[PDB]
Amino acid sequence: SLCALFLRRNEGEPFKFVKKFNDFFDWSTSVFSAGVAYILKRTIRFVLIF
Amino acid sequence: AQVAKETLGDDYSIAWSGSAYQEVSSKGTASYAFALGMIFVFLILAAQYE
Amino acid sequence: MFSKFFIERPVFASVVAIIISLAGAIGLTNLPIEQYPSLTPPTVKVSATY
Repeated sequence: SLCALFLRRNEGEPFKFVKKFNDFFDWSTSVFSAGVAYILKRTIRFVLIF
Repeated sequence: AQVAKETLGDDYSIAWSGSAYQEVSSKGTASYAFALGMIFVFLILAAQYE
Repeated sequence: MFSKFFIERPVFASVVAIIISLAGAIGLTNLPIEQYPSLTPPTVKVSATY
């Protein structure tokens, strides 16, 4: 309810270090997605690590 | 209390008892109860009238 | 159903927040201040002389 009345849309000023850290974060998002996809195919070889 | 601080000695404790001690004991409560009462009144109505 | 209730009525949702926050602050005022939850065993002293 506090977002519907105060959350504006346009915001093209995400600074330098904030915009840099978010694109920094997107890299790990794909690496984690490919890492998960790596684990899902090599099944038993990661059950024993557990 | 004021006049006994004046006409007494360096060894006489102006002690208190009876009802005059129940009134001297403490203060600072008669207000911060009415205040929060009004705040709860205002919020109870502000939630009703929207 | 449940969340849409409060989104349509922001003043109501905010009042519930302040009520919890204020009445909780009332609890903060009237709370004992120890260091541990009475983790020390209570003792009883029996003294006699011969």
